[PDB]
Amino acid sequence: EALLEICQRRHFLSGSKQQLSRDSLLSGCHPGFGPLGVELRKNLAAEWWTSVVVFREQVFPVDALHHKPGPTSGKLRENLLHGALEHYVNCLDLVNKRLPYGLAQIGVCFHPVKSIGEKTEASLVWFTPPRTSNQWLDFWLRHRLQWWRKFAMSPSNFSSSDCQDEEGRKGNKLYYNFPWGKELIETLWNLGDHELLHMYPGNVSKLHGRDGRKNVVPCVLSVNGDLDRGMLAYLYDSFRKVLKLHPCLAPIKVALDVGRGPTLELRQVCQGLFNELLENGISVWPGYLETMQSSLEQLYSKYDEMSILFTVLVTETTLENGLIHLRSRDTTMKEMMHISKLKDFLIKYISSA
Amino acid sequence: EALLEICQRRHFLSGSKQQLSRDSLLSGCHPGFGPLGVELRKNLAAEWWTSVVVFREQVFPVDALHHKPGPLSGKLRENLLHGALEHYVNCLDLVNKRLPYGLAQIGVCFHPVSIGEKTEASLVWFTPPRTSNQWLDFWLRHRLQWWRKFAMSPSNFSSSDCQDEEGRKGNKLYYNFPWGKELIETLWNLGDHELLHMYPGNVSKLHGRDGRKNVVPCVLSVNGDLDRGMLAYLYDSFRKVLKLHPCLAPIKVALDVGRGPTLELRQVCQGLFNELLENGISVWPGYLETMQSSLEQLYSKYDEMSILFTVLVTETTLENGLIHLRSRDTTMKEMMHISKLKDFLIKYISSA
Amino acid sequence: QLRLNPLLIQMLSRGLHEQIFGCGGEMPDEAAVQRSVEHLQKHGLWGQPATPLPDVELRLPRLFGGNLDQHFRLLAQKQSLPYLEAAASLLEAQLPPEPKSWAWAEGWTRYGPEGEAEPVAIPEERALVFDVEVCLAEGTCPTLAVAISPSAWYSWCSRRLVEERYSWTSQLSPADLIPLGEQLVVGHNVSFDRAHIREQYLIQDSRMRFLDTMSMHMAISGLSSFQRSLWMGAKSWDWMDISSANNLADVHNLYVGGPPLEKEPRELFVKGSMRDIRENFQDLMQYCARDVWATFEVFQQQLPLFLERCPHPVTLAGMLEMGVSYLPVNQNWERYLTEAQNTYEELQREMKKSLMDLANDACQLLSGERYKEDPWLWDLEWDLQEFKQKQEDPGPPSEEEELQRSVTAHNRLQQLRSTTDLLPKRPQHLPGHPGWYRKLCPRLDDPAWAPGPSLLSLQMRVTPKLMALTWDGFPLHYSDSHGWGYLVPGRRDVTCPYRAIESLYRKHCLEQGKQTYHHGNGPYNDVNIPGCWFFKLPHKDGNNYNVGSPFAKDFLPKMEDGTLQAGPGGASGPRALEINKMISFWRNAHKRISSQMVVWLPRSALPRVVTRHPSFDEEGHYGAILPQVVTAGTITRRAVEPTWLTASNARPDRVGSELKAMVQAPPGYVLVGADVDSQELWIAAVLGDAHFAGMHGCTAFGWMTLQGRKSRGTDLHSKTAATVGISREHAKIFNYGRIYGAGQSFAERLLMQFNHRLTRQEAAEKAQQMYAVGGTESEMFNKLESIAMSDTPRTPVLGCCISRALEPSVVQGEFITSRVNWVVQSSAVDYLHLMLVAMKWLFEEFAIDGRFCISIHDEVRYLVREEDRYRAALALQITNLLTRCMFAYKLGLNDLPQSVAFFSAVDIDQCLRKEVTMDCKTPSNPTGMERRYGIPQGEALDIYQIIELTKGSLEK
DNA sequence: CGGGCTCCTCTAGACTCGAC
DNA sequence: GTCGAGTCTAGAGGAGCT
Ligand SMILES: Nc1ccn([C@H]2C[C@H](O)[C@@H](COP(=O)(O)OP(=O)(O)OP(=O)(O)O)O2)c(=O)n1
Ligand SMILES: [Ca+2]
Repeated sequence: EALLEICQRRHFLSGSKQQLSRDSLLSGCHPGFGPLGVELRKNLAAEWWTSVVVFREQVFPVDALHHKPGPTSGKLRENLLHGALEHYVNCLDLVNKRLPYGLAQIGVCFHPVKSIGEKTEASLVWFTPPRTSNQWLDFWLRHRLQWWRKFAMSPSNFSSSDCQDEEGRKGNKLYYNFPWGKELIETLWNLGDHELLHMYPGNVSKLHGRDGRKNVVPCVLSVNGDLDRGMLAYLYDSFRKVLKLHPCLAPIKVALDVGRGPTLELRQVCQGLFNELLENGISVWPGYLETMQSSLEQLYSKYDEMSILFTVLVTETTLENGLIHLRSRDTTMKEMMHISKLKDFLIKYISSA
Repeated sequence: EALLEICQRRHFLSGSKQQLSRDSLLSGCHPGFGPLGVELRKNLAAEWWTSVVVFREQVFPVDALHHKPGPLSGKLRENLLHGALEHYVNCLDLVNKRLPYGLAQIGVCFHPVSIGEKTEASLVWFTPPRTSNQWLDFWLRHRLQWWRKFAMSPSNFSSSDCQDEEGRKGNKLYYNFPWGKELIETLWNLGDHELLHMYPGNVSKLHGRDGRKNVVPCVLSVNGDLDRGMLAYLYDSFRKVLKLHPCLAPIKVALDVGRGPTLELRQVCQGLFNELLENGISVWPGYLETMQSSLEQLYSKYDEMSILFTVLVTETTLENGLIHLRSRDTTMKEMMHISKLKDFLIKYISSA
Repeated sequence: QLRLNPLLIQMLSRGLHEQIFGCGGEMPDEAAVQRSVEHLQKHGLWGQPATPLPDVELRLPRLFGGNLDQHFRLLAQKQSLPYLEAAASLLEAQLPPEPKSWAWAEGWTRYGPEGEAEPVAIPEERALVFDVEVCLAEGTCPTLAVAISPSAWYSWCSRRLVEERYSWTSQLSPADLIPLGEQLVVGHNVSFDRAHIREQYLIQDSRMRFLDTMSMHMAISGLSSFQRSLWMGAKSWDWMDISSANNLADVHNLYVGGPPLEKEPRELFVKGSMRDIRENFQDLMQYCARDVWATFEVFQQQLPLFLERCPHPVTLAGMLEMGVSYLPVNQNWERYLTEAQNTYEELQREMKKSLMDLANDACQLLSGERYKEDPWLWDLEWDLQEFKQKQEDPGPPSEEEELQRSVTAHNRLQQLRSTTDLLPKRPQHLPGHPGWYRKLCPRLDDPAWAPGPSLLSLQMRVTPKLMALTWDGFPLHYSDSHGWGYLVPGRRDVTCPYRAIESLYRKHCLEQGKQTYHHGNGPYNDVNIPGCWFFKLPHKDGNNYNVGSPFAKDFLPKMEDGTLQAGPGGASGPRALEINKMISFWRNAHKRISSQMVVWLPRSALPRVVTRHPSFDEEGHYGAILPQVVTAGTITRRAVEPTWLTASNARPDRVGSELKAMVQAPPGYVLVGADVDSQELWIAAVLGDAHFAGMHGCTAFGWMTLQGRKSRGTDLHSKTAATVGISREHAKIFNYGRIYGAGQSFAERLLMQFNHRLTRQEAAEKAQQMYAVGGTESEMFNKLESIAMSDTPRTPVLGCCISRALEPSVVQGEFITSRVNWVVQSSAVDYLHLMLVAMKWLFEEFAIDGRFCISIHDEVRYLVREEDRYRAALALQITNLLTRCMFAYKLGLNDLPQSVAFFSAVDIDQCLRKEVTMDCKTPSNPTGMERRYGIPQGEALDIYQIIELTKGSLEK
């Protein structure tokens, strides 16, 4: 595949081609991610957190440990659901026993493969009154599917499938239509209160949450996303060789450059602009520090393969009129913008995306 | 004692009252953190990231796994250093083999005690041997400055020099907890030994461009515990008020409602809540409560939760728009227009 | 009980015919019977037997009056007396001059002699002339109002105008409306003014009725829409002097003709703000008073003429009831709005992604002038406008070095900030991008700016070029005189690249499997694109129309067929068409639907029945929407409402089309209603029968219409559908076009559009056969044209005259089709008026707790009490029976067939959905009504089930 | 001669007002 | 003095219902 070569070369992935196969990437046995894959996954996690936790008065963070202590010897966690349930009674003090509410987490879960695979998964455990369980499951199915389709170049590749458990429990399964086939990226389950009662034996008055004026033992719903396979889906979705990652998912937003001279004033201007953009939450690629001078075609190809939204070129002319050369990944059309207005335009472009 | 009781009650430290212990908090063998503790640690990690990785053009993030496979029968990682060295050769391509450069990570490290995991922030600095000690002193100064920046009493964050068993120089940072100084960071000038060990033969790959000539680079390790740092700052902050720094406090403003009619006033509260969140201000939706406690009780509760400001929406807010604004630090009540609130909060957070 | 027509048609049972038409019916003319038998056997219809429907025995209420017509006249008089009295008192009233200074206080203020303003709680009058002014900036709350009584002048001011407050609640309640309380309220377009009275929203109906001068103008001297266009363009031709547009200016100039009525040029209510209205208070109040006075003048000049041309009391007694429409809603309305808007945004964003990707990838053709060989993006503006103006390791930096470098770089950056002065004050918009691309990108000054060509849509004229659409292997092309077409290459008589088009067509014909060589809408050589022929696209309305977009719903069959293809291939074009078809309706109707005025009844205003029902949620909100229906908005006097008479039925693919399903009755109440079965078809059949021989089914058309049933599928609509092969809902359009003057070519086009299998020849042959048929329906046509060509065309049932703009004296044979359709449509309106009068009489007499809800032409919904649903259903069957009998009686038939005597089914549901057995599953409502909102399926009952449930008694 | 309505978006022309 | 952007309007064509 050309995409895997690009991802290795542009430091989205790590290791050799032998170590990076489809199965190793889908299992968690790959050696890791490059400095750009780390930032793309950070962007995915930030967007998931913003969508799910930030704009909800009822969703709270939770801290589930990596190891399952005790029964003879402990193990490594396989899902974040089990650790979230242990916080249910304690987090009823935050919402004052009001229902519904949620607990959300992003962490690494270890799955047997005998090799060991690590997956970064984002999970929400939603405690809802039993009468509203199906409507909340449908709501979260729609919300999650539209979140996945929001950053997609082709939203029709993301799909959904109504499934069912062994115990006859209604659920759902999201997918991404990878070139070889469909792979499970998210799974919503309408578990019920079986796990809450099994984990909290004894009196059930400790587990009572207020469905309006009626106390009730909540039905548990679980959403479990896949951030590693999610960013692999988005890398395949984005892919003249250019990775058209979403402006909110592209690891690096802008790339600065220079002219031939005068180096002393141009580099001071570039350092000032570089600090200006970093103070405003815009990741910059310091291309003005490169010791090799290459044709703009080669530099543009390099920046396109890395998903650089804009290329800023500071020349000696900038010292006179303050104008910089701005290039666009999507259109490849060069425009002139005053260096004073650059930060506002970039923030506008990233936010309005 | 009282601080840990407050933290457990206010959801800084999740778990049972007996389940929390000093040595359990200083070892990683504790049930975990509440949502407030989770957000405080997230704030601390973001501050470390911004002050190490973001502004420095030489520093790149690294992706080290939790387990270490292969014969030494896998093993959980004990430090973030070795995963960084495994990326050394392939990460020379980012800087075109130019020295110095660094690889920084925040992740979990599992220490036997019981398995006690600590989330650590590390930075490995590959520098030519000529300037190793100078960069060590530079990083020592910057790390001490960063730790002291948020401290209400920065005299407690001390530093000391140390000698390794192999004669390698290094420094250590300590926070003066009420019972003694606990090590929160450590800097070491371990040179090349490991890079060579891990990469025996063909040192041409390990060679880095020290200007014109090629040399193998000495490594510097800066490793600091974010969990014990959180403990240090919780003790630093702590009438029962936790005066956390505005950049570290998990929840900034506590939004509230005070009168009837309920449905007209909760629309105002929801609009303000949505406006504040869109601008990156953490709000506590206290207006959702049906049973209303005394205003002084709300003030005490929010002081214990390290919330910077309390905003109260009343009947008058419908007429002229004035909200009640209370400051945690100065316990001063004032009235200001609802349209001016967001800008005020943003400027207040930026100023600190 | 069994009785038969002389032509062997099962007529009304004995126990009903004796109670309705009475005994003593004369024996029919045997010569007429023989003539009708000969006519029936001429077309091979005589001798076909029909099953005897089970006869109905029912004890009807006493039909006092002497006969049916006297009964209806007495009912209408007793209903319309207390409001005709008030209108008469208004006509004979002398009014003191309009006050010079209007009060500024809050509430109602009464101006006594010498304009002495006095605070009064409510106008203590039984007759008012009303007008409400609403500031659109804040919302839908009333701003101020002026009322005219027989004695005094009144003015109203709101809190949101006299009082300043940072925030006012957006959810309207009856506590911020106009308190007006056998009252009559007169106004011009009074439906708008009715919606702002606080007592019009309670479930318990107060006895208030509203008279509309707009409706009376449309009744007296209305004007057709084409005639509206002609009248506006001008502003035989004598009609242009007896008819006017519906503005209060034109209506006042027509009926009164005084000094021209002047409107405010500033428009401080439509395009203004609350401060602009607090500033110009006296001016706005005086304009309001001027309009109230013009309405009073027009009412004085209109009430006589209306009763002159619409003299039957039933017309007014029904127009009064058709203006108290009432839709109850609940919290599901807001959920519907939010879900529909979100789904619309999702699908629109998906389509925008798909198109903006195609736009960005096309700008790369600018490099090297490659667009000149693009068979789609060759004629666009590819212009660029110019920008306008007026070493080894040093080591770790020390702290002072760090600070100095930081500040010096900051100062180097900030010193260039002063060079903004060389930039023009007008910021240039994407000067580095081609011309066709700048237009697609919103300017940065817009408050809704989005990155990329965010303004792209499927209706734009560049989208069929960015998608590289082709029709049968020919690139799509647009001409400013013929709409969309396509460029058939190989003609030898920025330039059009014809060699590129030839290469594209060669690739298509060598890959797809194909081979002066094409036949289509025709080579319109006036376009003259060099090197190729411009063939137009076939439009569904004919070869004379122009296609406005190749993404219209008539191209999806052609898209899936394989003639219309997208350049990218796969499911791009089909998905574009599918999304457009899904979001077509909501795109047009979201501004209407989302801006409906909903007033939320507080728990205090709700009756005990609602609050004590076990289904009454203590957390939910129950409100009501008063439709702003113009009780006579067409030349045919039909009701008009832009939203609720246009509301779409729930389709599986249409977004937001569950609109009527959101009108959910409050707990303790049910929605009883029914639809008239083949209303205008039966009306035309009975007119033809009364004109031919005076017996039901004497004509072939009447016999065909009468014999059959909808359930069996042997009714005329279903029979025609099976004959042609189209669905029944399209057989409706086919037969109604046949009745209403459509030529055979229309039938050919309709068959080709609907039945895709039928080619041109088959459709033409079937149309010729069905229109050739001294025909089956000739007598109906003859009677309708006789009524239309008479000196003063009138409705045969109630006698309401045609509009003075459409009399043959003022029109020399033009607009004849509209006049001939007026007969049947106004007969349907008379049917509706009779139904309303009869239902109101039955409800009043037998103490049924229920009120009129809405009437969408053939349909009639009643918000009946839950316990009275079966009595209301029986009442609805009885009123249908009496309305049909009255229609027959006014035509001199004196008998009614049993088949058409009762409703096929009286729906008893808790929604306004078309059929009871509908879950209303749309893209915006994928789960359904029952899964999401919990609306159980209702029940549709026949006459026999209603009789069994009610024991045949309306009294309980 | 299908009819009667309703409203929407897109495009092109005409006019006006501020800036070079 | 002249020229380009904001605004305003009118016409064309598509799409709901009965
Ligand atoms: N395309 C149409 C649709 C309707 N109508 C008129 C004639 C009908 O009498 C009236 C009501 O339309 P319906 O759909 O109710 O037609 P029917 O009454 O025949 O249908 P049904 O018998 O199912 O009530 O509107 C028309 O002229 N042309
Ligand atoms: Ca009908």
